[PDB]
Amino acid sequence: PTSLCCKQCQETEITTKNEIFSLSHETLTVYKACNLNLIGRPSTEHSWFPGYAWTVAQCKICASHIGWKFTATKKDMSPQKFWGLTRSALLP
Amino acid sequence: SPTSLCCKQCQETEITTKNEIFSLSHETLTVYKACNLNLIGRPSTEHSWFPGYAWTVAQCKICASHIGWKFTATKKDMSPQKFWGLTRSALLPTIP
Amino acid sequence: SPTSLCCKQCQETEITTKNEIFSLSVHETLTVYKACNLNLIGRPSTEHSWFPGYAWTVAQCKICASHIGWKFTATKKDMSPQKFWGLTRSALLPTI
Ligand SMILES: Cn1c(=O)n([C@H]2CCC(=O)NC2=O)c2ccccc21
Ligand SMILES: Cn1c(=O)n([C@H]2CCC(=O)NC2=O)c2ccccc21
Ligand SMILES: Cn1c(=O)n([C@H]2CCC(=O)NC2=O)c2ccccc21
Ligand SMILES: [Zn+2]
Ligand SMILES: [Zn+2]
Ligand SMILES: [Zn+2]
Repeated sequence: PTSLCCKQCQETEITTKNEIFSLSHETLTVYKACNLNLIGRPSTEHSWFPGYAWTVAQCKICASHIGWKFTATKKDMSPQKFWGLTRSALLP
Repeated sequence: SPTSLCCKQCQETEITTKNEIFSLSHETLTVYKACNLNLIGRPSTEHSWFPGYAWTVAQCKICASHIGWKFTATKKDMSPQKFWGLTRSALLPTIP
Repeated sequence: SPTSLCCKQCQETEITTKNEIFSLSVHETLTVYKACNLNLIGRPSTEHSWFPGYAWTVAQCKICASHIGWKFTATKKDMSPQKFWGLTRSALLPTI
């Protein structure tokens, strides 16, 4: 079970286990994701990953809030972006 | 394990790996990342299979075989902003 | 399975995973599409680039400043990938 799908609509892939990495466990961090819509503008308010801003990411099919796009605030950081996804919002 | 997906024509050139496959919501494999491809021309939305993306022809850098297309998002709110759609028959699963 | 590739010096800091490895064309340098926990030092240079058409930028562990390798950035838009990491294999430790 490599595919990680939206738990709400069940059929929509958001990421795969192949994309998981460890920046430092409610929040999965992946390099890549799909089938997400970004809501609003980035914010640093209470960012869990200092030096990154977050943007709400919802399932493009059912609007379930799956997590956030994290965007680097400085060009010297790696990666420049990633996804922090709520593990309970994904199947498996 | 045949993890490496190589250009079937020149055989030696890796284009992607099974690690990069994803499922966008089928003759065409979609991967987040690929290598050893040259882009031909400028992006086009004409008859795009993935609405909201433009396509650019992608050929093997070694033998110029047409492997597939780079897909590039037309809007900032889409994820991913880019991916590759590769013709499955243009690739050889290689254990290396 | 040791999927995680960590900085050998500070041991606990993940830099990449085996999932991100690809083959551009050697023994010494691992090429991966994605990495984390690296700081870029200075500006890109093509001087003695091992990967013709790419510039290199020194990449050091953000925790202990160990020189792990380089960010490679494409000098032409038609190349794929547009960036990757070339990491000295001996600077990394396979971990969980
Ligand atoms: C409800 N809620 C939430 O889940 N966050 C996440 C957003 C992502 C992150 O990095 N850190 C947070 O605390 C909020 C941040 C500010 C205000 C309200 C917030
Ligand atoms: C020969 N040919 C082709 O293969 N396509 C692909 C390009 C990729 C895609 O998304 N959709 C297509 O129909 C064409 C699109 C327009 C005109 C001619 C085309
Ligand atoms: C000490 N040193 C080094 O390791 N390199 C690498 C940088 C990465 C690459 O592609 N090629 C190299 O020769 C140098 C390149 C120029 C001058 C001094 C260099
Ligand atoms: Zn959904
Ligand atoms: Zn070829
Ligand atoms: Zn370190």
